[PDB]
Amino acid sequence: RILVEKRCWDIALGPLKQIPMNLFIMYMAGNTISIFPTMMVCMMAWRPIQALMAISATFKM
Amino acid sequence: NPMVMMMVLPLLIFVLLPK
Amino acid sequence: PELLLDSNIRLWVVLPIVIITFFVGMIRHYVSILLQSDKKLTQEQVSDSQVLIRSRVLRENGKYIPKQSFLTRKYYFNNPEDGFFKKTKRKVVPPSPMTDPTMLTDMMKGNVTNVLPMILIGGWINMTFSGFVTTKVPFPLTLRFKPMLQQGIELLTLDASWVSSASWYFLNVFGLRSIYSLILGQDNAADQSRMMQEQMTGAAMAMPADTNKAFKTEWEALELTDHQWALDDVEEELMAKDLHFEGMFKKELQTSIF
Amino acid sequence: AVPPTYADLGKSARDVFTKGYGFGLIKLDLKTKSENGLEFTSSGSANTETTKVTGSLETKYRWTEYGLTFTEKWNTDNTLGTEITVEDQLARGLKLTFDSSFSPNTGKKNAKIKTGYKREHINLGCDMDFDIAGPSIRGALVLGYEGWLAGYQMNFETAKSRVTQSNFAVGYKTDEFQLHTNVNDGTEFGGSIYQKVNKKLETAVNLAWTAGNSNTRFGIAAKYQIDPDACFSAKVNNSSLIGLGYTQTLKPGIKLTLSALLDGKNVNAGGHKLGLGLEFQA
Amino acid sequence: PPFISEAAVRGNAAVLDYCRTSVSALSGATAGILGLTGLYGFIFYLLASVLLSLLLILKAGRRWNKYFKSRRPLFTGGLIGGLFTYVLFWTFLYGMVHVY
Amino acid sequence: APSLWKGLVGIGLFALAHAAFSAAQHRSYMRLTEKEDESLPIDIVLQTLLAFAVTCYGIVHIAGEFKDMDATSELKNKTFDTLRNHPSFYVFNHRGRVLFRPS
Repeated sequence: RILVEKRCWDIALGPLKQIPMNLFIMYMAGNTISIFPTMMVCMMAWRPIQALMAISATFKM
Repeated sequence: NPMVMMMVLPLLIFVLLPK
Repeated sequence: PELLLDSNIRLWVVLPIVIITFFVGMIRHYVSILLQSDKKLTQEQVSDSQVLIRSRVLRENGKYIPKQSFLTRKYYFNNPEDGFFKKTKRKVVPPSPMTDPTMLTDMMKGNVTNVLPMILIGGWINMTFSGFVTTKVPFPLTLRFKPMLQQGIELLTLDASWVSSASWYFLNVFGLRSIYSLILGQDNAADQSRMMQEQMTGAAMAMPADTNKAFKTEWEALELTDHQWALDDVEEELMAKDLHFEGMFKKELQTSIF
Repeated sequence: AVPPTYADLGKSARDVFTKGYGFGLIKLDLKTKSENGLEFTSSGSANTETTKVTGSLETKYRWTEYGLTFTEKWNTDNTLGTEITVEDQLARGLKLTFDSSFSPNTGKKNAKIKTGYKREHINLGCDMDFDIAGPSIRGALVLGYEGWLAGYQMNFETAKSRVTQSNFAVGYKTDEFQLHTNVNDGTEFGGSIYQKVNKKLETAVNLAWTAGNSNTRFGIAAKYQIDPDACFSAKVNNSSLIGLGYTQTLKPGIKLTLSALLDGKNVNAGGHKLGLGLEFQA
Repeated sequence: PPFISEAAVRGNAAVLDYCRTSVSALSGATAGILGLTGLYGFIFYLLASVLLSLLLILKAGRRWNKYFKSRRPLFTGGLIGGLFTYVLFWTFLYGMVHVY
Repeated sequence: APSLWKGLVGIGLFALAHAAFSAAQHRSYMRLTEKEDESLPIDIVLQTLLAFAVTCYGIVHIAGEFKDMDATSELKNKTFDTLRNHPSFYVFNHRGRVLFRPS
């Protein structure tokens, strides 16, 4: 159970480390209002929300 | 044009077939 | 409601654009079906796949099986003297994924860069009609979207509700996204946005990238699993009632013999 | 077989001069390879002297089903670029390249067609540039037999006049000795030599001469890898320019490069140009 | 409940989504024909979705346990994409009639 | 029964289109007259809602499948006699063949 707990402790750390690269690409988009940066930002927060909609199942798992 | 040039490759490929 | 428009601009812009995007999506779906090519499958890989399926089925359905035969299966798979997975070894390809790099790659790859081809179509459509007003959106909008929304009309007093043909077609793309599947089915590949992205059920489900490593992983997974004979509980049916066999026996009279 | 092309001819010496140091600029590149065919590259260049931020997202689609390659790039000045490459479609060594550039914010379009024929010892290439200013046609043909190689490049423009730009490049390329002399319209005279003593020692010498003002400039560069992960680069110019670079692999994919260009004198006038580089590969 | 067939579940989900998208498409046309404000339009869309869900529950009625294991997908399902396709047909006939 | 539902859906759609045309004519008249910020008649609005509710009733009835969840019920009638024969292995050696050979 120790190595299983170690694997389960690290899979839940991936979303936290997925923030800095999104920060880098957001700083990369700049402040130019255009279709591409707007669409990049629109799905940037959609993924955490869509992963937040089913936290109960993975929490039970 | 970005679109006219993306059709010229299929046009040439389809022209080279009967030839 | 203001800006009285002509009746000739609605019959020459709206309907053409709608039909254009509809048939573009349909053509993309049909061409995607046409371009699909089969992948060669070698007999050894096929056998590896079938052995994997057999072991996975043993893992899933192992309760309704005799204990003696279950242990015989598990020994045949493990077999410390010879071992089927231990001896049988094929060629190995040098890998490259790494823990931190792949953990990051899971997000880096994504589907971020799949919008550009639709932007090209929108740019061509907007290039065709320079100064045009297609429709207005009832939803109130902020003035910071007007540059992206209008993009060709020199008006600073006008509201951002009145949209151009570019955003009209852009919203038309996702409007029929769930409508395309209505006529085709659950598995639809007419998405105009994801043009280059391959969306399919997937030829050759089984992908043994490293046959030996998968063999070892299944070898340890089959060693971990226990045995619990779900047949040993037969007393639940013992004290019960039999009324469903009275059930359609009534409804089995009504049908005659052809 | 497959003789070197004009651009690749001598590219070893320039790459030795080019790769290794980026002082005055900050290098930040991330490359990612997927399982099926997807390639993603995100590179970011940062300048401390001019305080400028530059970058390009490059997406590569390698399709071996028909030999098609789809490339899409995006810069920071709202410039969009697409590229289609087709190789070995119906001929033996024919390569067709289509590059298009369009801007969504403003309106600007540019077109480029590349064509390449590769054979046993004959190399043909034709680039047609389509722009509002004026279409241009540029042709490069390379011929060699065993080690003796010579290439010819010509540039022609229909907009102005009968303008023709001539290029004659003659070289000797072998296993460890690579010499190449480039001549531009009998005006520019460049000579590059590059050699490798061992699997760790690399030396390169560059010479430049002109017939107009008789300007001569020479520079020497040395590249030596101490270990498979540690490498060192040094370059010295004709007048006083010295540059030192050092590269080391820190994590199994992570690599750190440091570059320093020194221009110092003895009359109380000196300057340092430093640069850091870091890349990730997955 | 011990053994479940994926084909029947897939068919049930497909049928559910098909009716959800068709009702949403018609709800868009009705709102575009009438013409309202954003708040009222969104409220009307929600009301139409609730009515569709109630009719869908009424369709099953008894022996629903065999058909659907739970009721969460029946209530909350296809609410965003359905709204995405409903907004299109709302403004499609809105400006076609009024503006034009 | 399905044909009746399809016809009802079509009739409702036609009524909805007619209501749309009536509303368009009303707005075209309104644009003629200055001011007069009035709403469309409630009768045609109610007809529109009636056409909307009728078309949403058959749209659910047209596609009703609702297959059984349990996997045992479809094989509850199937007999082992049919399963015994397989389409892969078929031996063409039977007395019926020589009995039907003359005729």
